[PDB]
Amino acid sequence: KDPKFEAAYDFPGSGSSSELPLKKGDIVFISRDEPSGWSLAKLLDGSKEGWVPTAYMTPYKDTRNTVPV
Repeated sequence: KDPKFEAAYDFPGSGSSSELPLKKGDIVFISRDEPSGWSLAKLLDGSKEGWVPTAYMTPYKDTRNTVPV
């Protein structure tokens, strides 16, 4: 995996084991991005993995602040 993405849309899925259902605002790792328009997502705690619509995933950024750590 390793880059983080945020869900910009709910993805309820269709109840397929191959999917990873997400709510808007969910943050996941993405390991793959396929031309079919699907991305392979993994929950941050490693506990589940599955495909999600690439369309729905946007690069995660923690805060809008330019405050340094």
